[PDB]
Amino acid sequence: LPKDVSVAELLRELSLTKEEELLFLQLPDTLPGQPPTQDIAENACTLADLTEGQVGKLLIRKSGRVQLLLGKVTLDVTMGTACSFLQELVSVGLGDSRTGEMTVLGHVKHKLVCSPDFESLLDHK
Amino acid sequence: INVEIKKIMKANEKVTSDADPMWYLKYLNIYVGLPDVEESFNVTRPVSPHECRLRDMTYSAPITVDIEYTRGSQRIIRNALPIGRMPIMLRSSNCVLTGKTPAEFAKLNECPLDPGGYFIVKGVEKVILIQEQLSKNRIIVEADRKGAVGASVTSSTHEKKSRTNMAVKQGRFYLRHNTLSEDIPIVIIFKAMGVESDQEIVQMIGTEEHVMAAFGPSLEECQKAQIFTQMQALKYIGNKVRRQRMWGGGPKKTKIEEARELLASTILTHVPVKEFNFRAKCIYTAVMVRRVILAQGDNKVDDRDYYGNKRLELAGQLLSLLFEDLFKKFNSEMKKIADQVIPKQRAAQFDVVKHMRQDQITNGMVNAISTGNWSLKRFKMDRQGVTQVLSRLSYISALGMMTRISSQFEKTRKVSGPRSLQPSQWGMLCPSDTPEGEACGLVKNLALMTHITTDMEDGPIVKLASNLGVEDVNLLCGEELSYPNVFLVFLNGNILGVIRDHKKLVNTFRLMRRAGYINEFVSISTNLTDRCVYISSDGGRLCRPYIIVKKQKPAVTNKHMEELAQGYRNFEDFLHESLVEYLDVNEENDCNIALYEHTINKDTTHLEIEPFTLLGVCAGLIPYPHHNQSPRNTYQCAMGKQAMGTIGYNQRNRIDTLMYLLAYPQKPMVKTKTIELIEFEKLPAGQNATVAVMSYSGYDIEDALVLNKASLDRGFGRCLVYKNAKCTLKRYTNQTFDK
Amino acid sequence: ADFDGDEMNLHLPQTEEAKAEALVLMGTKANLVTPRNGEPLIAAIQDFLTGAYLLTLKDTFFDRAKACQIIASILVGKDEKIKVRLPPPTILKPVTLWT
Amino acid sequence: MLLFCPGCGNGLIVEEGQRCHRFACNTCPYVHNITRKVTNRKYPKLKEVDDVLG
Amino acid sequence: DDPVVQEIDVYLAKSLAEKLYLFQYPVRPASMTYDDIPHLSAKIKPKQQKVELEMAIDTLNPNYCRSKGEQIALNVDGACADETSTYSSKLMDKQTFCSSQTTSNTSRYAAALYRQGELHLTPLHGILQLRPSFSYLDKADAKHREREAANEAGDSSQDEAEDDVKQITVRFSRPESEQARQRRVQSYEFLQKKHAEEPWVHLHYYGLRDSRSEHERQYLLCPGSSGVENTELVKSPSEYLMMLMPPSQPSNVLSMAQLRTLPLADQIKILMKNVKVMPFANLMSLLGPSIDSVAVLRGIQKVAMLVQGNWVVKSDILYPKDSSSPHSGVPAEVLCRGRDFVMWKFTQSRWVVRKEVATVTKLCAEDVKDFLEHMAVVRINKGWEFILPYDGEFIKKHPDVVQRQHMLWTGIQAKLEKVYNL
Amino acid sequence: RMTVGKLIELLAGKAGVLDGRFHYGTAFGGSKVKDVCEDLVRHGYNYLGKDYVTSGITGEPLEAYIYFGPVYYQKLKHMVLDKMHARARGPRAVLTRQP
Amino acid sequence: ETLEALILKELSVIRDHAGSACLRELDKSNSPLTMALCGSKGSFINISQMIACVGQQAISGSRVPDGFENRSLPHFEKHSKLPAAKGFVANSFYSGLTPTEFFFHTMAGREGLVDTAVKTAETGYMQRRLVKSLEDLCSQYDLTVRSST
Amino acid sequence: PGTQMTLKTFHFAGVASMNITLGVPRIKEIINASKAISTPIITAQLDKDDDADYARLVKGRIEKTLLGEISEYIEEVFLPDDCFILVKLSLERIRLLRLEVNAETVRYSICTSKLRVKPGDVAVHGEAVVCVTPRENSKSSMYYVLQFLKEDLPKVVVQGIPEVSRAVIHIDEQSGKEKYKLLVEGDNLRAVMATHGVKGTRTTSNNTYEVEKTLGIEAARTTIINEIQYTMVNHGMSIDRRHVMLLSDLMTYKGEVLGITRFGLAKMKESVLMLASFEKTADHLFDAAYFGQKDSVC
RNA sequence: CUCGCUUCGG
Ligand SMILES: Nc1ncnc2c1ncn2[C@@H]1O[C@H](COP(=O)(O)OP(=O)(O)OP(=O)(O)O)C[C@H]1O
Ligand SMILES: [Mg+2]
Ligand SMILES: [Zn+2]
Repeated sequence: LPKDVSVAELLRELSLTKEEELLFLQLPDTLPGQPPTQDIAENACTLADLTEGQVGKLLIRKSGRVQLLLGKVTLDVTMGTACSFLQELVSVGLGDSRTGEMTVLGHVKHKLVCSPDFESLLDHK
Repeated sequence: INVEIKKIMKANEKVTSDADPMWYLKYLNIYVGLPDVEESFNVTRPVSPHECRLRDMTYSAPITVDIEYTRGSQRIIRNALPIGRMPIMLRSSNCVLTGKTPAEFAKLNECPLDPGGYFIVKGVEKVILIQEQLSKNRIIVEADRKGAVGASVTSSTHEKKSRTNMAVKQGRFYLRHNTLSEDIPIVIIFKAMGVESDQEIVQMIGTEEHVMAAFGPSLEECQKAQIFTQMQALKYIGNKVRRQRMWGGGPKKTKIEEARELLASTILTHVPVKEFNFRAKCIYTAVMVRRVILAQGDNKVDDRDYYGNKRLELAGQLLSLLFEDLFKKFNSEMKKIADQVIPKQRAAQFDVVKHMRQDQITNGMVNAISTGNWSLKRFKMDRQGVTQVLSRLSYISALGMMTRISSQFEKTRKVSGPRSLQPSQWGMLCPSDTPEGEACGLVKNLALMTHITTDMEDGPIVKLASNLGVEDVNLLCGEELSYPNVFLVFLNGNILGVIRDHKKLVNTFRLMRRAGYINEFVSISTNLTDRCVYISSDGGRLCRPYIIVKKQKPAVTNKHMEELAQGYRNFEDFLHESLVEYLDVNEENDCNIALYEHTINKDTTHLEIEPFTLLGVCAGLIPYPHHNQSPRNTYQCAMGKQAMGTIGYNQRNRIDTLMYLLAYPQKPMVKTKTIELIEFEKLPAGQNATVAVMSYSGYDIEDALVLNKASLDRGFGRCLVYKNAKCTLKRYTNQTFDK
Repeated sequence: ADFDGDEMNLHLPQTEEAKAEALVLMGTKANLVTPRNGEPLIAAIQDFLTGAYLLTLKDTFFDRAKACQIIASILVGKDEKIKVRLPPPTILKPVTLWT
Repeated sequence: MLLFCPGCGNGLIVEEGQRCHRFACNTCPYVHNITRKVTNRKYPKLKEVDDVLG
Repeated sequence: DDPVVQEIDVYLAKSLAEKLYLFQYPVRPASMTYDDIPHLSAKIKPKQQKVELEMAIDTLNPNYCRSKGEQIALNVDGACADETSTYSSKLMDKQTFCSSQTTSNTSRYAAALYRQGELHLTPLHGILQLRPSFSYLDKADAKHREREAANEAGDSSQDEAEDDVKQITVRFSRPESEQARQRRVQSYEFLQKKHAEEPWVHLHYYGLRDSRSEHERQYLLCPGSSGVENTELVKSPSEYLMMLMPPSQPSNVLSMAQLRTLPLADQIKILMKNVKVMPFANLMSLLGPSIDSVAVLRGIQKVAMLVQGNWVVKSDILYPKDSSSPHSGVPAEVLCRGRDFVMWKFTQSRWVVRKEVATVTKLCAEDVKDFLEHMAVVRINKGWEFILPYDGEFIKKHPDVVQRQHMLWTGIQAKLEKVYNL
Repeated sequence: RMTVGKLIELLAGKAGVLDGRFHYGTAFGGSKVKDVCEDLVRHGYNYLGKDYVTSGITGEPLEAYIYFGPVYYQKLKHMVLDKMHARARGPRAVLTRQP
Repeated sequence: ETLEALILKELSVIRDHAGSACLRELDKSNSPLTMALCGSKGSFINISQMIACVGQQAISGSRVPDGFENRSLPHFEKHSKLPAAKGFVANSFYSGLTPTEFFFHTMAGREGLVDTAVKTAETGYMQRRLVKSLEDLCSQYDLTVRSST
Repeated sequence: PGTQMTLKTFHFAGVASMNITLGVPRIKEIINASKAISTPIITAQLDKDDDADYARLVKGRIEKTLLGEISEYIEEVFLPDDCFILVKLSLERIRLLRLEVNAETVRYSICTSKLRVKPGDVAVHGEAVVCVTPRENSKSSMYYVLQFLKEDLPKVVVQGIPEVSRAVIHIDEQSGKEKYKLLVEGDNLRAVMATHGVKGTRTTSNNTYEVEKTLGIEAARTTIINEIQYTMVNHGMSIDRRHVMLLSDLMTYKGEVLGITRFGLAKMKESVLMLASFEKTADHLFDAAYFGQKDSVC
């Protein structure tokens, strides 16, 4: 199999097909934000602190560049390691303290990696 | 003396005895102070280094410490309690000579041009030579005596050094360690370390067809035995375990636990297991197996003489090890004295201050520096010839001896390879300067423009690598290691993770290092054959400054050099403005360097600052050395180490065992820029003679030369030889004395 | 040896028999040829090969005075008691020259 | 070739059942009877040099 | 390269923040799935997450060896014990999958559900690797050991009632050395016992084909407007760079960056000490355009003097009162007087004769050479010339400062005439 | 030995002492031969250092030009006075009665 | 290996033709030429090396091995087998050597030095063994060589 | 001359290959009289020195050829009824190398030192097809001993001398005629001499021990003389033949080639004091004291 | 003095 790229990935995911897909993206350690009234410190700002709703836009430029504008800054999104083993995204909901539910949400096929565009952050200031 | 000693004391801050608990001795802060002499009766006095030279005493400073302890369950504290003496390196931070003017140097009877950097013990000047040794915690693929291509890694932590090997003696891989009675199959070890499925092991080794073909016999040998669970492999290893001479204390016929402890701690120490989770160690041994398999085909056997794998230990690291050993011995002696005294004596409560002998540390330091033999039982290190007598034949002699490097192998035998001049010595070590004789190639000299890195904190490197998209190794199976585009990223021998598109990672890391968020001595290199990105941050690596070239134009311009000449900026300003950067040997393996501007092409990443910095200090004396044959340059380096001439401005007050002076020294007419840099012309070691090249009288047949009688009568070549005759008049134990 | 600081040892036999054995068996005149292949070892060396080569070149031509001086350079030691026997000149009509 | 048990992932060996030659796992009851031809070529390197010299 | 296409919105959902796990089987290819395999149970520990799946494998299929199944079932359990049997029937029917915890923190990982024009992210509470466990072999070996004990007891058909009364071996609770206590705490058995102390939690399995799967699949989405400005995620690129890279905590030692961090007066003093001769425009360029010219002029007037329109550092700045000549050791006051005389001569004339200065100041040759090299260059047949050209622009722009330095030089000239008897 | 560097050093030193300068023999650089040759011809000497020489002994000119110039010679610590050794009967060792 | 042999042949062609040219253009009474002709010291190869062109530097009878990855020095391209990047020294001793050529020449010199260093000890041991074995024999008066016994 | 020898390289003896130890290591190997030496060379003369086809034929006869070197593919086929290894001989390469090897020759090569593969196990189906059907040996052996065969079935010798590693066709380019010789990097002189088409009367060898054991002590002496003289000549330095002849006579005067090492010196000399002084002082002295060996002062 | 160690020389 030829090594695909994120631009072609999303382009065929939306233009060639309309079927939904489950993705597994690795975000940077700290997001470019502040814990909103989380009782603090410049500590880590992860997805656990952010609220629902639109948090950023995904830009697909010419020549295959794939960026993630998460506010003032823009990260870049690339392909992760091409996994070939089975990866099942499931929901383990302990509705009761004695009995819980495992809900197989779907299958994971491709992995994304998001990294800060350090060159832009450096030439910026 | 400013950082490391405090770290050592913090590591051993509290000492207590098992007998009589609630008794302790706690160290608070440690000081070395200024050099002093104990001649005055219970009084110190500031002493110049020349005074220590004349009196045949040591130039040392008092090691004091402030402590808190318990005499009778009442806490008693001392704010300044001497415990030892540090021999003080000349021109160091605590040396009296530092920050002094030439007039003040004359008042102290010390030559302003003296290089310093040497200890004075019992009146003699000792220099701790820079040691060279192979880097630790690195996979080395090498052929054996029988031609079998095996692997070795010397996993060394702060506590234990253990070299574990992997052999292919019968087409299958065995792991050999000093703690195992017999080498055991690698698949059994894999099963013992948590991963039990054979398919997972094969995925970790590699998915190339020839890899499976090579690794099949090991799987068959494992399947011949009934080892299929972690417990069975642990039992097998415990059977293959040997007791350390009846280790006192038995925790229930230990065996499986012994095997698991050896796997977790003793085998591959540098690879850490978080809490008995051998995933990282499994990945490391799988990578080692894969490298052995790949090297078993095309004979890409790594060479030991490559200086990217070499590390230099200076005086600081050696003194740190020695002081750690001595302080541990001192604390052990104190604890033993406490055990012997406290539980039996009297209501007169035992206190350490009456027993803290101060000659332990001082005698250890003095003996180790003077004799030069270092015996560290805590490290099982028996080194000899660490220190050497500083040679005062000439100024060049001392200066060139000050920059020497000794090899880990000795002229004890006819070795081949280290003795050779490897191309890796470029810019780092002088090619011409080597002792002509039995030690040819085993004693080397640093180049004029070189730097030895120290240790870094290693934290921000990990943080940046994690933030740069390096996937965690535990998150994926070993099959990803066999992909053509997946690159492993290491860090000081530890697998930091995996990455795709390593070009972006390397460029970002270099850009961050140039920006200043990463220490400028952190090196990053890429090995495309093994597909491994190495990040080196340990100390002892050789580095050299190079001018950064971006798109066929150097970052350094004429205006920058004009500012440097005018004093607007210094070299550190060049470092911070991304104009000049340090290159390590491993890093410069991946860079493209242009010797001159006209050599710069499209694919040039760095520019040579000055080619003549390739030569060392002694080789700098040679005028037009590029017009000669290399053996002549080596002979001249040796000869000029022995050249007669002035030593320093205080050569008259100095009393040495043997001194050679020239009556009328003259500075050379053809002087290298290296001569100007080292101020050799201030202390010349020769005379200019009107030489006529011709054959005369047949008295100059083989290397002989004819001298003019009138020239010698007029002072040419006139020399002075100073010898020393010393006597001692000592008072004996009986109150009778030499008279 | 190469006269670049090389040190040489010198023994003095203390017996007439030993002295005679040394003079006869180990005399320099008695060991001009190496035993390995009989080739002569004691022979002319640098500044003697060059000097003789320049002397015996076809360009050289000496008058009586220079030739007499060069020949008389050898008349020391055991050669003090011999007649010189100056060879007849080669070229003599225009100028008297010794090759 | 090298084949692994889908159940536990251990190596599969070749043995004989009561009807046919089958792949079997040494640590679980998984088996797989052989239906058609199965082959594993290796194509070893041939001696290509004619070895004329001088 | 503009963002031509696919300006996809990114949403965040916290509905399944703590209930979302990722299960990856390192030994199962993605083509073969566990959809058709009927699951029997799932044990799990909420803390120290370690999930154990218990699945059922069919037997009538041709890929199962019933003889080996019977043999292994007999090996693992007893003949007809069945009180604690790893297999309900007489065949190997159940398979055990055990989880290994890949990493401690999973905050940086997120599951992304993609729909037409949107991507919904959800944090993962944990990631585990499920592997086929080999635990029935350990139980088989334990049962083999107890069978061996039975065989040992079976040497005699009838065994006499053993007088094996357990003599009271109540052991001294030896006070353990703290090193040995730390070793025991770090021992694998202690950690395994601590893990086992946490009770197991049983869970039913709902496969992908279950309707509950599609029902709860909707929780990965979040209800929100298409265009909303996030209140957070507003930090500047500089702030983000500072956040993700937190800080760890000759006389020209300080760098330019360290200089710029210092107060303006110290910057001017250090620049004058390093250069000792420089124009005002160059000082404005070096300090930065953001600094007012009047403040720079005030600072330079306290550490420098005006000679031929250029600024030369004061002698006392170069030579502190405790310092002395490195070449002669004379007190710094004499050096200051000599350098003041040299600067006054340069104000009077552009060319200075070295021998005249040596005669007037009575100083050694090398000290005079050091004085001249700081501000002059050697011109053959003309002597020593001031290094910088006459700067008339600064003089024209600031006549008042020119007059200030003029009467300051008048006073210094009076002092020098008094001292050297000019 | 092909020590051309010595010849270049001699020429450069001659030129420097003639014009009162210190020439540089820096590695992979330094003063070129052409400049020192031009300095020598400017000062009235031969452009290659070789000079017409009269023999001190015979008082006659030499047939070949002689290469004159200042060379920086350095004396070594190895002296014949320190190295000269001679041994009479002398002392002997206690264990084995040998010198 | 065929490419290596061809490149070595071409470099040797350059070196020897340059030496022939320099010897042809050299005039008589040239002291190096005179000392080479009579054989007192030196040879034509030395004259060519120190006048016309130094030859290819050979380590163990081959071009310079790649100390770094796929190249001898970082100053040359990876997988570059050009003559200048593998040991050839176009410059002569009179013209002076560039730093790379100087480094290769120093490599060759150190190889020679270490070779001599090992050779001394090895031949010393061989000489001791041979003499200790052969010293007994003597040519008797009956023209028969006999052992000590 | 050992001091004088430079220990040079590139002295390939005209073949530009076949690294042969020359110099001080060569002299040390010769005088040590070691049974096995590094890089042994056997020079073989051909009956028909002019024909290249004959030279390649005899080279194939003498040179060891493995089964995997000629078989184009080896495949382990597991039919539903039986499982066996099929080997396909590449007849094109066989005739190109002119090896006298057919299917039956390979079959006879098998069943020799391969877990005692029975003759019934091996069978021939086609002209260049060999089928091997192994059976469990019951000595820790099952049918999945197939792998073992897969490990070493290509590593069985079908033709040539097993000790011989590689033989090359050297040519002498004499203006009168270009004659062909064999250079064999092997250690079996008798087998090479006995091979068809090789003029065994004029075949020499470097290993003095093999030459001695094959052709007598005088042939060993001649080989020692020729080898020492050739090694000395290779460095351009000459030694009179009388010295090397005396050395060879001393090495071969007791009927056996004895080296100059301590073992050979002990077997040659008899005086106790010299043996003690040379090497192993204590052992020699104690053995002499035990034997009561009176030593003369000859 | 004995012994070892280094640095030289060649
Ligand atoms: N370890 C040693 N063993 C025996 N003799 C030696 C040793 N070291 C030096 N010598 C003596 O010094 C001489 C070595 O000089 P040699 O090697 O021929 O010239 P060189 O030292 O290479 O000079 P160039 O570099 O050619 O100018 C020969 C030998 O008698
Ligand atoms: Mg010598
Ligand atoms: Zn299985």
